[PDB]
Amino acid sequence: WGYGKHNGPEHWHKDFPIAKGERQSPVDIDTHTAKYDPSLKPLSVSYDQATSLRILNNGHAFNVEFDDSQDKAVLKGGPLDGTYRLIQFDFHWGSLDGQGSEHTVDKKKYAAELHLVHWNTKYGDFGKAVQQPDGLAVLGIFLKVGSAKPGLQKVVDVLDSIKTKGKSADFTNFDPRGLLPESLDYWTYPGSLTTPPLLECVTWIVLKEPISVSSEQVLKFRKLNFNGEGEPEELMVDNWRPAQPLKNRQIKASF
Ligand SMILES: [Zn+2]
Repeated sequence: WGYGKHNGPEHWHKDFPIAKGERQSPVDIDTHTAKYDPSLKPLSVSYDQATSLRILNNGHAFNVEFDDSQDKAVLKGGPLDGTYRLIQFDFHWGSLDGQGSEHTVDKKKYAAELHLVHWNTKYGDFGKAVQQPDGLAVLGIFLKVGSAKPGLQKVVDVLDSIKTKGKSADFTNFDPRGLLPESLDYWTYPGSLTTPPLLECVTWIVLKEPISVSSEQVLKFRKLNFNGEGEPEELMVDNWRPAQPLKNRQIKASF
């Protein structure tokens, strides 16, 4: 599976039938339709004690992994019950600035989309959590092109080291707090992973307020390769999945 003409999103349902399931992601967030729910609590992001280990090019994107053996980087509050631990953060981007985000707002597509993945500690490991309906929590942050994101630069400079599929690099002392917007106002709804196996185990929390990145930051993302080293070069662009039918589900807003 991939993002090309022959193995793209429109073909995933042949290997992964859940692809056409009842609670697929991403979705188009309709702001006039999203319901303001007063019973939603503020988000609780505790990331001061986070411990990054590495960055890798898994052939469909780049992931920064964290030590999730203890409650070091955690998410709680919001629509969530219990503590969810930070395991990884990844991005989805386009060939152009006009596309890249997975989630959309009023049909508006952003330059890229950052996902912070967390798993419910009640289930013991990441692999058990993806077998559950309340198994994961993904924080979605929209990136727009304007000014540079200081906090983003350490990631930017290491992409050269992981250009191709299978590459990884030591990535310690990275502080995720540098990627967060000023506001934690959000939208929430029940969905799934945006890549195979599209397990319908996620509680989405999409931040209203996007982060701005400079043109040159996003440019380095586009220099990544889908392919493995020693193979024809396929730029890693448009690694995003198109909006899926809402189908009954309701999107709640914390504002
Ligand atoms: Zn993602």
